[PDB]
Amino acid sequence: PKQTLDGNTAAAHVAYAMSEVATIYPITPSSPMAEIADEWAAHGRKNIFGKTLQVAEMQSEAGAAGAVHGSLAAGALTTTFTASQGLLLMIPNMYKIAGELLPCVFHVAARALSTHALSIFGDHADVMAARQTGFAMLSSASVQEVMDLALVAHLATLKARVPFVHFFDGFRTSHEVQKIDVIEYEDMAKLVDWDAIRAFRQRALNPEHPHQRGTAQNPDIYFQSREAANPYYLATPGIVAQVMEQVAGLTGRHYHLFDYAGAPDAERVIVSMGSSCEVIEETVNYLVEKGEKVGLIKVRLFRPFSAEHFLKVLPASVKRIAVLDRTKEPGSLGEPLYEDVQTVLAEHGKNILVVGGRYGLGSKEFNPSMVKAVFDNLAATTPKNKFTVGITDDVTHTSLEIKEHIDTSPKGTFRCKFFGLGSDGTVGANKNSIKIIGDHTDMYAQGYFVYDSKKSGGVTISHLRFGKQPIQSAYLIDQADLIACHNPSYVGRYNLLEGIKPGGIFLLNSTWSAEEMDSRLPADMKRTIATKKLKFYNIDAVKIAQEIGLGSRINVIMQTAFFKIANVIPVDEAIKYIKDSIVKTYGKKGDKILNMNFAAVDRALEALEEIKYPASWADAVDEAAATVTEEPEFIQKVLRPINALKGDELPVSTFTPDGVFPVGTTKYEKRGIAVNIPQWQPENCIQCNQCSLVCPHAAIRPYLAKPADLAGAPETFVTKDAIGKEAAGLKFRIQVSPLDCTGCGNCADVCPAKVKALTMVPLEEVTAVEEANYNFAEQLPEVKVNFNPATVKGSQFRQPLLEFSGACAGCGETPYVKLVTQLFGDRMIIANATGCSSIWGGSAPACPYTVNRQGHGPAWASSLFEDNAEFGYGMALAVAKRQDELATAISKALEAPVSAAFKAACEGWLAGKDDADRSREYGDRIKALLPGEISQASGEVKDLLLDIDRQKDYLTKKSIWIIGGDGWAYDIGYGGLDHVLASGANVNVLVLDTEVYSNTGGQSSKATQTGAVARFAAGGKFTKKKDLGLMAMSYGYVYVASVAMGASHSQLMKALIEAEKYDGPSLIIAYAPCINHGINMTYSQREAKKAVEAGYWPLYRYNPQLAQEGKNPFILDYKTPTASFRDFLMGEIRYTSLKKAEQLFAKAEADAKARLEQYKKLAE
Amino acid sequence: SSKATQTGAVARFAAGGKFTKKKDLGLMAMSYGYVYVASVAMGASHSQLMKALIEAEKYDGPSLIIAYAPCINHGINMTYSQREAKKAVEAGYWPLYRYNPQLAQEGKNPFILDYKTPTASFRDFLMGEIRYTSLKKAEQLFAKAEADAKARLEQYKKLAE
Ligand SMILES: Cc1ncc(C[n+]2c([C@@](C)(O)C(=O)O)sc(CCOP(=O)(O)OP(=O)(O)O)c2C)c(N)n1
Ligand code: SF4
Ligand code: SF4
Ligand code: SF4
Ligand code: SF4
Ligand SMILES: [Mg+2]
Repeated sequence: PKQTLDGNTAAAHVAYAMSEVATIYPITPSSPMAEIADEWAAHGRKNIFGKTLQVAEMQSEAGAAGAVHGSLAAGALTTTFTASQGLLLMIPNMYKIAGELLPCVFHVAARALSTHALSIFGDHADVMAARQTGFAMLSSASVQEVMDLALVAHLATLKARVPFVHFFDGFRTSHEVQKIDVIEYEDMAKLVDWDAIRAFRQRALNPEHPHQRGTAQNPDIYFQSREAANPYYLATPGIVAQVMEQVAGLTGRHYHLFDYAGAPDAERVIVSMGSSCEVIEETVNYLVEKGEKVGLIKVRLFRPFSAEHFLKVLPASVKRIAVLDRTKEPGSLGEPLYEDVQTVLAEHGKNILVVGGRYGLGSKEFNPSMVKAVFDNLAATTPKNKFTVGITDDVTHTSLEIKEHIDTSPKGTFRCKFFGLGSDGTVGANKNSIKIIGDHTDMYAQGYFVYDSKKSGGVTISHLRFGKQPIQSAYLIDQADLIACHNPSYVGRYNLLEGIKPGGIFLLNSTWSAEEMDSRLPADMKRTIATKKLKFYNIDAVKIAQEIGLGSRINVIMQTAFFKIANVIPVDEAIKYIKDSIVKTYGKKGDKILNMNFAAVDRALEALEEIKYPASWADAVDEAAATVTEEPEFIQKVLRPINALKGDELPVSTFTPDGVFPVGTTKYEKRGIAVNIPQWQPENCIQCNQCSLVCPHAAIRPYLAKPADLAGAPETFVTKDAIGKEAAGLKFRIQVSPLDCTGCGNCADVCPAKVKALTMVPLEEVTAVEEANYNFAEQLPEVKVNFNPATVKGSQFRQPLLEFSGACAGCGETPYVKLVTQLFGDRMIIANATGCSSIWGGSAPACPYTVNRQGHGPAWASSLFEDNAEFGYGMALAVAKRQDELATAISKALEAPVSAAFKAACEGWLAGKDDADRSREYGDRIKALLPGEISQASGEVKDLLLDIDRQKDYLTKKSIWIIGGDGWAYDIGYGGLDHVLASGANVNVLVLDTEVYSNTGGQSSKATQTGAVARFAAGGKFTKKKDLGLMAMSYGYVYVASVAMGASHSQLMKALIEAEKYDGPSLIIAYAPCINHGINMTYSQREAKKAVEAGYWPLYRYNPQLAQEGKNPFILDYKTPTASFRDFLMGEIRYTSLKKAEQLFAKAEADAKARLEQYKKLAE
Repeated sequence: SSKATQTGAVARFAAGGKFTKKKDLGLMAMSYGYVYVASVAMGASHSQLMKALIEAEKYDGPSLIIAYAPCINHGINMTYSQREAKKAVEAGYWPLYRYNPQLAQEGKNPFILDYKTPTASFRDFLMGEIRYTSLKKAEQLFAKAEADAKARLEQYKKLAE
């Protein structure tokens, strides 16, 4: 049958049918494969064995790989899905699985490896890192090929006994939606070699016919034993070839080990692999028809590399070959595929000039214009070798010049771009539009979706294609017949109408009339509309949704507007298909919700009005650009073009060679995405600063100023007298940053005044006023104040060093990290695990960590997902070594003829170098005496002072903070965290416990509670939550504390300060509410208060220092809960969606009572 | 050296002696409540090993058995390898317990301490193996090891009472 799927679903479809067990672990962009396999098993989909697939989630891909190995050796057909860093961790087991000749298929959504930077996007770096393990390797070039070649892999591995890696390009194919022919399970079972399966069962570990495998071997037999598998690898090419003929007879689609396309007498041929083959064949069709003698060899079976099957499809007329590798091996002579082609042609004496290049790293665009550039390089007198395509390499001059732009799209193919807002329904509607068109017409349909790094308020760009011919355009849309803008704020911000065809359609969602078009639309946009004679349509979708009662949801409205003008299908047919999908989507919502969406369709058709623009729009002239402010060179050359969606134009000379970025760059973004912003009521404010404490974006802060410093304040900068003996004679004001606020509403909810001192007002109404207000508050001079930093009020007067990050509105993680920077950020180094905290904390080119007025601030680094604890441990060793080198130079200065005041500060530092306050005090004293002491010295004594000055950045004692999520701490990095805590080093571990893998969409974890439903746990998690805090207490010398900011501000303050001062390992497990819980983020602080009050989350502190004082180390800070446990679960969707459901809710309540009663015994 | 190495023991990668105490694997595994955990030593008690092995296999769930295995790297006369395991438990150096999750479902205490009162000297057992005499600061590490071995017995007595 025909369905609209992506590569992931296409792969999981075949993997599910052919497997009994699937051990999985989430990693983008492979996790959708494991998610859908869990849902199918949850609803009882049967594989070819008549049973449901058993899905088991491990603690890491290393654990997943071992489970695959054991399951295979014991007699169960087992598969798994992974990519990128996950595939690296499976490499050790891959040698074993291949070495033991076990049938197996790994499905890989090929993704780049973390080098100078992390990239979740697609290339072959991961697959190439395992090409020597002995696995076979099969490449799929399209979503249709994923369906077919996944079947080829599963059938071939049973026959050959050689395990397979079936890989397809991450995102470019794994997330591309296409209408394909789906192969029925019943047809798969008719092709399976059942004799091969039964032989596999007989080789299983079984005590009734036992055997020994995996022995240790001496040099006398190891080499021979390793070569004994030679026949199995020699027979694999023919086995795969015969399987491809089986699939060919069933589907009609013919695959070979290497496939050729292009002129039979071609002289220039490109050898490539993966989705690039689709782009190359489309270009080859275009060039061959124009008379060029070019061709393409698609590599399907990369390993084992069959020389016979490669030469079989190479035309005898080939004189020059360009090999394209989607990877980079630095310092290597050439990339993998290039060296293979060069080798095989040498082994057979072919006089063919071979040239290799690199493309598409990290989902870099690879379009037909680049393909011609590769072909033109083969047509040159001396073809450039070791080249790159798709970048401008102005440093080493490896890039090919893209001279001209060609349009190789098949005639009759419709192309549309949709600019949407984060979670406004645009992407979901386009997926439904593809499903509508694919199911009811003969046209092929394709969809690809570009997402934003910002988690809330980001830009989404949808790329859709429909045509009478199969769609091989695995690249972004170049010339669009229709461009739709579902957010009017994008007008004048992004190049929306880029590349639109003459006479194309421009659909806009805005409240602007035809006359307001002259003043609202920019001149460059008006020129394109007029010169290209576009059909410009406008619709006020927001007005329609308000009047009907759908709020601001415009997804149904904008989809109706598309079909009305696109002329892809009859307008009357589309309306039926839209309303039919509404019944499928809103049928269970009720009669009221159903008819509202029906009215949305009807009202949208009548409201879509074509804008009749004057022809004089073609001559419009840009308006004079204002005098731009002097911004740093990085902001001007890097951050602005990247946020302007022009980062691909930046040449190689723009970037550092090691991925090092400046700090404090998010303050230049000023996204202004808030719908409402807090307005401060000075008369109701008690000056408690709790609003600044809970802000997940540091958008609201308190400001103090002497009355003289309030001179040039705007009239709206109303201040109040400062409360407290510390701030006597000063003015106070709570000021919000309107362009950086997210409109989450946490600060208004936490305000404890009798009358609310914060009220949510629309941004547009007060944006002009509050911007000048914030610009004045930010320019206020520093005020020396003696407020105790150990209190909530006093700590918020210190500058936040984490601001304006990309976390969601109301995130429960950033308030914890923001508070740490306010206490110790002056002297801390952060080792941050991969996860949400690394995405909002370190997504290029914007850095949310900033500096104070002295230029000091946290240094931030992210290594890997699994190594963060050991990463920070290594930092502690190095910092200790750097202080030791400084202490030696200071002790040498004591014997030098230096000033008596210099010797006093040196001795004071040497005695207190391991104390935070004393080392800063005497450290700053030495800094003040350094310039004068150097001037008064000469010769070797001056050199000794210059060495101290070179190391003055290590006088102040540092504070190592190891930050990461619960998935890192409870699963993949738990072994390393256990080791670093047990070592006794002076490190501080902060676990942001969201009880799921939050960044990757919300998958199951050991931090997930009993009965909670998450991805990979569709039926709910049976086993209870692992108690990480209890295991760290078992050492006795590890400080462990469980905190929750929403529950108790004072309890969080005490545990953080006690943990940092403790000269040893400290573990802070913080409850972080998240969007994956299925709750209203406006009341994110309130949800954490209900969690502790209902006995769901405990609050305790284990202080090893109390044991040395003869006291009880365990202190239970909240003993008696006052709220109902069952009522808290019903306030989050992650528990209500389960409603077998009642049995799990009862087990969760029994575990919460036993956990509280166990803490009462440890406290008594 | 390993996390299972005790305080004061000298091994490779621990030339100056191991400072941090032995990691309590059994204590962390008991934290789940549904994992059968048992500590055995054949030289110390034949009957206690028989009971823990049979209970662990019949338990329909995860079972963890930590067995003390004397080794040549300890620096002992292997003729008395079984006796060295008896002297280890008699000196309070290695505990014998059984954590049965099935007892918790019957309303009983899951933790059973199989050896409550040690009768041998802890310091004399350390001097009977080369892996501790090669350290001979040594007295400072031995004092911490004896305080840690008493604190481990006191923690198991609280779980039993
Ligand atoms: C070895 C390994 N395995 C899996 C991953 C994928 N991966 C992540 C990224 C950022 O790399 C990604 O989304 O691509 S983030 C992530 C889970 C994060 O879970 P945590 O609970 O630790 O942090 P939070 O995101 O705050 O919930 C995983 C599994 C990875 N990066 N490395
Ligand atoms: S509404 Fe949210 S983002 Fe805006 S200032 Fe308040 S807490 Fe910060
Ligand atoms: S939470 Fe309310 S009372 Fe407290 S400082 Fe903020 S605005 Fe003022
Ligand atoms: S932890 Fe949750 S709320 Fe915070 S950024 Fe990640 S997904 Fe968003
Ligand atoms: S006694 Fe010998 S075989 Fe036994 S654990 Fe020690 S080294 Fe290994
Ligand atoms: Mg998490």
